[PDB]
Amino acid sequence: ETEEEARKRNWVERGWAPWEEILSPEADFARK
Amino acid sequence: ATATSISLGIDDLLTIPSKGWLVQDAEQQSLILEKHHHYGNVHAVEKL
Repeated sequence: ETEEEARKRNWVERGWAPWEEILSPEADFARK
Repeated sequence: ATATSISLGIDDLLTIPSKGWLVQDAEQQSLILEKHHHYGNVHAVEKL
């Protein structure tokens, strides 16, 4: 479904959680 | 072509002098990039 229940599915069932990543400045530049 | 004569030995295959540095430097950038590729700095296509 849309990204309000499909996102809900990942949390309640598959244990998803947006844990923060500590990116190095060399890896920070790659994503941005 | 006889009186002068020509032949092929092992030291007549004269590699250019600067190959010692260029290949060494080429290996360094391949070592660094393949080391950062495991850090997530670059993706697979960039390494390829």
